[PDB]
Amino acid sequence: QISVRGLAGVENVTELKKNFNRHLHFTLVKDRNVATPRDYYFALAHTVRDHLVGRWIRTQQHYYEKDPKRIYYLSLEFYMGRTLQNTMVNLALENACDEATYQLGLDMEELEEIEEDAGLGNGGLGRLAACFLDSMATLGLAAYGYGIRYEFGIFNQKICGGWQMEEADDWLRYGNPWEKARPEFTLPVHFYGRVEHTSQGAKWVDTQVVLAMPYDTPVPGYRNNVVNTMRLWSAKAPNDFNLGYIQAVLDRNLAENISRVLYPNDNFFEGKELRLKQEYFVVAATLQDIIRRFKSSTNFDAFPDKVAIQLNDTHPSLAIPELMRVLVDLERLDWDKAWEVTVKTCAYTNHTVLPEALERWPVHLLETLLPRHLQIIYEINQRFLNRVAAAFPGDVDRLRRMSLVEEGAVKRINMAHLCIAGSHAVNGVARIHSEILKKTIFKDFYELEPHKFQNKTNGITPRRWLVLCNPGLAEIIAERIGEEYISDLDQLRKLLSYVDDEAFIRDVAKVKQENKLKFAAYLEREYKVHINPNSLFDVQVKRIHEYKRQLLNCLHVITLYNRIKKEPNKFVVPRTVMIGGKAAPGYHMAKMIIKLITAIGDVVNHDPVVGDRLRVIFLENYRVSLAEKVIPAADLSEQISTAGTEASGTGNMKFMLNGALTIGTMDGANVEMAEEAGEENFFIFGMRVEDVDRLDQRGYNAQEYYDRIPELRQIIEQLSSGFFSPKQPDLFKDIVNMLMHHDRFKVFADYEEYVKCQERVSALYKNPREWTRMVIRNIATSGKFSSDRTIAQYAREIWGVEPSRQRLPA
Amino acid sequence: QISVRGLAGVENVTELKKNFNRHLHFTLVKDRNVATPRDYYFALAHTVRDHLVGRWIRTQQHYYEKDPKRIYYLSLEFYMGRTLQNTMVNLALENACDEATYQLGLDMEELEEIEEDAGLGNGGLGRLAACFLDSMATLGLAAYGYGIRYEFGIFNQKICGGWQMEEADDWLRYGNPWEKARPEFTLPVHFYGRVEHTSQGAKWVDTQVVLAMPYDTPVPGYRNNVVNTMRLWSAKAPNDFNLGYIQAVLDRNLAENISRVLYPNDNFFEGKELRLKQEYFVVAATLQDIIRRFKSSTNFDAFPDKVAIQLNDTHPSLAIPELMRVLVDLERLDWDKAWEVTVKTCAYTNHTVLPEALERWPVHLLETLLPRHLQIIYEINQRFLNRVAAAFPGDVDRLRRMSLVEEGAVKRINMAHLCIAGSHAVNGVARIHSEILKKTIFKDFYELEPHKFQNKTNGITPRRWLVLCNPGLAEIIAERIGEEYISDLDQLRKLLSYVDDEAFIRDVAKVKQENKLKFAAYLEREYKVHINPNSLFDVQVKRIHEYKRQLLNCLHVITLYNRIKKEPNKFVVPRTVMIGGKAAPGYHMAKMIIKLITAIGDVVNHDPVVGDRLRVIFLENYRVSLAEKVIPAADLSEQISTAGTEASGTGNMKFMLNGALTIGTMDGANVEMAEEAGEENFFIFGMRVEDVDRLDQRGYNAQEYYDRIPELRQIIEQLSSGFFSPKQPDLFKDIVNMLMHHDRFKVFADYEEYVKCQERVSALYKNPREWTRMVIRNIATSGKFSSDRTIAQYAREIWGVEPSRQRLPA
Ligand SMILES: N[C@@H]1[C@@H](O)[C@H](O)[C@@H](CO)O[C@H]1c1nc(-c2ccc3ccccc3c2)c[nH]1
Ligand SMILES: N[C@@H]1[C@@H](O)[C@H](O)[C@@H](CO)O[C@H]1c1nc(-c2ccc3ccccc3c2)c[nH]1
Ligand SMILES: N[C@@H]1[C@@H](O)[C@H](O)[C@@H](CO)O[C@H]1c1nc(-c2ccc3ccccc3c2)c[nH]1
Ligand SMILES: N[C@@H]1[C@@H](O)[C@H](O)[C@@H](CO)O[C@H]1c1nc(-c2ccc3ccccc3c2)c[nH]1
Ligand SMILES: *Cc1c(COP(=O)(O)O)cnc(C)c1O
Ligand SMILES: *Cc1c(COP(=O)(O)O)cnc(C)c1O
Repeated sequence: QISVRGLAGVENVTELKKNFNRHLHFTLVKDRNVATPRDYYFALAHTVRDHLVGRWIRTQQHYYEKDPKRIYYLSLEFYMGRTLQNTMVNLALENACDEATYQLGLDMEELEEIEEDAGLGNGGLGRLAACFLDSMATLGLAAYGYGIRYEFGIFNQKICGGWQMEEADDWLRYGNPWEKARPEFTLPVHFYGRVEHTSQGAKWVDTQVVLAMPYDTPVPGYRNNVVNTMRLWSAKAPNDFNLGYIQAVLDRNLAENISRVLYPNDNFFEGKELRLKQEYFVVAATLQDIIRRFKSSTNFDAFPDKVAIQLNDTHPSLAIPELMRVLVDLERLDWDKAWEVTVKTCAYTNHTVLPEALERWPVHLLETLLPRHLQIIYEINQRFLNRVAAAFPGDVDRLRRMSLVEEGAVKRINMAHLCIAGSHAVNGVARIHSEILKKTIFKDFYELEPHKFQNKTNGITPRRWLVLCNPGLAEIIAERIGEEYISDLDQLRKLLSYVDDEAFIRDVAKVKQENKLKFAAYLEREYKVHINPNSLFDVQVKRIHEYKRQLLNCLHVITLYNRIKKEPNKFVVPRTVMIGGKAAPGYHMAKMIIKLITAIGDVVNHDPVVGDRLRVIFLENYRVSLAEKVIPAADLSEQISTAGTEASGTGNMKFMLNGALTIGTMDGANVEMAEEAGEENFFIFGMRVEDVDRLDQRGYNAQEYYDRIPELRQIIEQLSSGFFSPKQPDLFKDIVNMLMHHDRFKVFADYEEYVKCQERVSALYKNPREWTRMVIRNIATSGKFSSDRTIAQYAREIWGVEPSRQRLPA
Repeated sequence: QISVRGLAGVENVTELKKNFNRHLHFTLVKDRNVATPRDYYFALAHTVRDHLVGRWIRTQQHYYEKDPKRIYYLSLEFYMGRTLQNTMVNLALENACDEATYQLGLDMEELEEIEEDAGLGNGGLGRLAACFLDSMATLGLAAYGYGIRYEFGIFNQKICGGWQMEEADDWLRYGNPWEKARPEFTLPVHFYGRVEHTSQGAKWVDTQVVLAMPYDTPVPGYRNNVVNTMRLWSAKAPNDFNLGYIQAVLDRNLAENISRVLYPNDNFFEGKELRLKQEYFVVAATLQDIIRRFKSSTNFDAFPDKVAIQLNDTHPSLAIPELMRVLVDLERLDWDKAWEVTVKTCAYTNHTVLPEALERWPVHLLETLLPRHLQIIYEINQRFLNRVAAAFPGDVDRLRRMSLVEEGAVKRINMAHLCIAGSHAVNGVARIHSEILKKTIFKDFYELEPHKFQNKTNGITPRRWLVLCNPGLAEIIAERIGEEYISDLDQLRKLLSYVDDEAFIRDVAKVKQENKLKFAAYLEREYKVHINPNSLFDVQVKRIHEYKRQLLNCLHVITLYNRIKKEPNKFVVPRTVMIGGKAAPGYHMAKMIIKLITAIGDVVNHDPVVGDRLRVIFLENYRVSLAEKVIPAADLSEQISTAGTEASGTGNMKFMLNGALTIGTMDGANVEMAEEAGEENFFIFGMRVEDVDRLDQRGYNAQEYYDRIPELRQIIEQLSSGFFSPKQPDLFKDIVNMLMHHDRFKVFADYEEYVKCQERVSALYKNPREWTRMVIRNIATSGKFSSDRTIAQYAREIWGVEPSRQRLPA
């Protein structure tokens, strides 16, 4: 049908049809009289998976023979989403599979909808890891992703009476056709025990053992025949575990709980023993695997020439002391040599400055669970602080600030400090964030070791986030500039020569309109909700958080409602305001925000004076598969975090690529997006980081804004008096109290500029030609935000390897 | 190589080789450079499984179209063993697969050894269910086996310091290629709650729900292209289960523990809540499946014409009140009609008379777990006792004895009484056992309803227990009488015409000798133990139990040892005494018996005066796969339970078929074996049932035997004084105390006759020609003990269906 989806040759289609019927019969044990759509999805998934196998085997053989430097990307989260379509795109099979299924009387798009998201992450951090795997494979790097195979991923969100309810995400119920269990490469992981000091070093003894069983998932590159591996560990009890009899067998669950469930907190640290077990589990199994693979090529001097370990935040930080443990206690290297190897091997990416998101583990937990690791951490600390004292003699406060060990009623280990000490490179994830790291929280470390600190601005893969989710847009671009941009996104700059081309303007607007109609129909079918597809689609999708300021969006929505009610016969640009995202189950204020959004909807959506001029929809169960539907449909992207709080953002980039304009603060990567597109093509508002600092120095007083802005005062009086909760008038008093007295994120301070900026958006939307021209200028300059660019920078500036666009033989 | 293993046609072999390589590549994702023997086993298993698929689909289609009466065999245990070889035998693929693997450079026998036993049973009862499935498929019956898919089957036994240690049987670790998950046919099962009485009947409300997810395993018939289904249920929590958040997800284990582990007690009742949950789980899921399938053909009058439910002992007895619950509470039938349907549908097989093995559930457990079922049981009881009172007016003691409810400090439900009341047929499992049921424990029930009581003597499948495990014997028989005996075992009678044939005599003895050499080599390789393969192989393999009298065997072994030490230069027929079997983990005396056996071995096997004239070996981890190796190698089968205690036995039959002679009491099926072979061709000894009763009436005094038999007194003095435990002289005092003062099984009473009978065995073994002639007379008359015979009797006399030997089209 469309060119970017590849060729549908007669031979190919015939072979796909025969293999589909083979899998239906032999693999699924069904005939066509009793097969359901789910059976047809599985038969297609098996058919496509068969095409990965030869390439996967050949890729791994090639790495064994060439012995390149291996890159190990360690993460507690990989937010993969669905695999079927991505696999077809990367192998150029989409049109052939479409034709083959069409000839069998099946709609492939319907089959695709049956697949479960692999939801093994919370949001941006996990999704970044997934985009990175795609880019590493596309760039020909010998890269492995290592994590945990959680039995339950991020919970499914249901909304009942306007409140979030959580349900277990039983994503493996029907099986996962994309993983291959490798029980033969099972490895032991140790916990508890005690340390004995002998004549020949320390020995960690009397430990409890849990087995780590790997499951491997293929990661195909874009049309290069490279297939890399994501290896996820699952916890198994040994067979003599606890071995009256029945109870001992049932108690195997205590060991196997390690891999049961993903902790569901985005950008928030909860110091629970089970989480620490998860972190050590992934690190200990992974490092044995790395060392095994290295020895199958005595001399650990070459280790950093053959291995890079990238730490995705501090969550796998125990890799540093574990590597030291293995090298010193088991391989018998002297400390200094082991440390040199460790530092040259490890690199740390920081993804946040919010203090509540930083990992600080109580010493008593480490003492009980990982006694040898605590000893090694103390030794690292003493040697590190000796260097600090020599560089800054007499600066006793600096010694306190830089210590890996934090004093207090409860002593804690600061894992970020451990990662900086033990890594040759430390990076932030957008320019402003990397600058903040050097000026504020890691200033002391930067002064000691300036060379370590880098920036690597985040990116997104244009395979999933353009070609897969928005084929109409991909195609109209391809008609003008060819297909090379899909793995060289900077070529989108060529689109600036079409900004005055009437046909291109029309086609861009047509694709957006089609995406909007398709999304409006999805809403009616799956959720019984009717929306005006001529309205401006104003979208804020991301995890629910005070710092992301969904509440600021709420204040604007109420402002618009109140203006309509005041002058009902005045024209206003119609909007559909969509907000979606999950709240962490224990985050009370985030749950109250969701309830407020639905409560605003209940009033606005049923007021006959408003009509279809304003609709407020809470998008339930926001996840990767829903992002793929809503982002191509959006007109306006809301990226409105308080300046200095969003390290990067990546949703922002997804919207830019897909033909939405952005309303945003100068925060995270929004700064760089505005620089690439031109500030004139971006709706910038609000305090900059410097303005926030100036307010903090004199003291934020929310009452001042309330006293000076009548429209704001009206909204607060409506919230307080029960206008949005008539049956429970005090329902929102915690929200009001927070905004008035302890708002860390200064919602009122950006209100006036936000409302004014939103009026400029509405003014531009009235002129569809100029709106669309601005869109073209955004899409055209989005190339910097490819994760291919990001990964090439990691490769050259951190890992010391060269990317390659060359194809392996098919 | 050998004819009974089928044809190895060039086309067939070529296709097997290509499909093997296809599975190695696409299914296992290995190439031949990194493949292990386990990978090669899996590639072969997938290759063979492919041949089952078309037949499985076509068989189930055929039952849908013809709509025959369906037979549902409900059991808590199915002791299947390995599947690969059995599948090849039943599809006539063994020689082709042998050739195909040989041409790939692989030894198929080595690959077969990699497969795990499916050990989902304890012993005889579970293995009987497995033989029955094989026979039902071979006889063309529309039969389904229903049970529980335990994650952990019967424990693996290790012997450490002569003591049994248990290890979890993690049989699913590497995957099970023979099951197909059917998550689409998942059904809810209810627990706890309470009963509300409304205008329109009782309602069971406020229940906890557990999901039952079926896994289907194919059951191929012998060369008839029939493939039946074994459906095993696995427990899953619903997704809103318990839905802080993390703990709620982890607590899903409470629901899923239902299918975690097989209770490891053979012929012993333990009244634990988890076991009751297991029993209800299997029954509730199964009955919904049965009713669904019946409705897809209002009128439950035809239910018993389309459905038979066979209860494998009382373990699935809750099927009776569950069927009543569904018909009365959900379908709204009147009680009397529902009861008529239930009785005509259900039949009960009793497998034991030992009082400790009978299920008697405390009322308080049923009250809490299954409140509606308890109400229905009380109503059944009241109506049943009303019939008793009308038939036997004034017989108040009979009312007490026959009640389903037992009075006491703790009220209990007698499940056997429930099964008799609710079934149209009740059978025992050997003639003597069925007679005992009518004269003793069910006498009252027999007097009320004589027509219900039947006998169905047990059997074994000659596919697994001759063709599979002893191909050499199968072949020499086939050379004389053809291949038809494999599904018509009565044809073995034709072998009586070869009892004087010198060539046949030689060939029978040669096969035994080859089996003995092969087993002696297995022992050296896997266990570092050397045995004389010219010695008489004296074998007792079965679960360890006081009633089975491994202790009587021990007394004979010590007797032989003491006789040798007394007259060391006298000739004795050399023996290797092998004893094997698992003890239930909580059964202290059974564990002490194992320790005694190994302790006897430690003395006997290292006494240089004994030499290789006597060896005592404890066979570790006795299971179905080990039975297949040791039984073909045995000369003497020990079947020495106290008369009246072994309901049938089936090991006895396996040994008869494989060319061992039997030393045994007149107990269970031994009686019928002796009748078929002639008493002159059997080594019968000991008390008959009547002699045991006469001893019980005057009182068993073990001291009398001790005082009168010097050889027995010497053994007891050796046990007591520490001769077999020099480091711990009192180690065996519990055994001595039991034998002298509270032996329920009268070991001393059969000692003298047992020793004398063993001397007759040794005398016959000295004359190999006459030994072998007696063997031929046993093999020749073993035909009655085919499970095909047993199943044809169930079919005609209980289920009302006709067996068929006709082939479905291939
Ligand atoms: N049998 C298991 C199932 O237990 C399950 O659905 C899953 C492993 O948990 O994958 C299945 C399985 N998958 C493969 C397989 C074969 C080829 C592959 C190629 C690419 C990616 C995955 C593959 C998995 C073999 N077995
Ligand atoms: N908020 C940033 C985004 O601004 C950023 O775009 C994204 C990818 O760099 O990483 C997100 C991020 N996520 C976390 C995060 C995720 C899970 C956690 C679990 C436990 C403790 C801390 C966690 C922090 C830290 N930073
Ligand atoms: N993928 C699962 C794995 O999760 C696992 O090894 C097992 C189900 O638990 O069987 C695998 C599986 N087996 C089949 C399959 C196909 C044809 C069959 C024919 C006969 C018997 C079993 C069959 C199983 C499909 N999937
Ligand atoms: N001992 C007999 C054998 O003599 C007989 O050959 C076999 C098959 O009929 O059934 C055995 C049998 N096994 C049980 C048994 C098995 C498991 C149990 C689990 C819980 C409670 C009672 C149980 C009884 C009862 N009877
Ligand atoms: C991209 C993405 C995120 C990150 O969005 P931000 O706006 O950067 O927080 C979160 N969740 C999902 C499902 C995503 O696809
Ligand atoms: C046949 C068999 C049994 C039953 O043997 P009995 O001697 O009848 O108790 C027990 N276990 C296994 C593994 C079997 O094959």
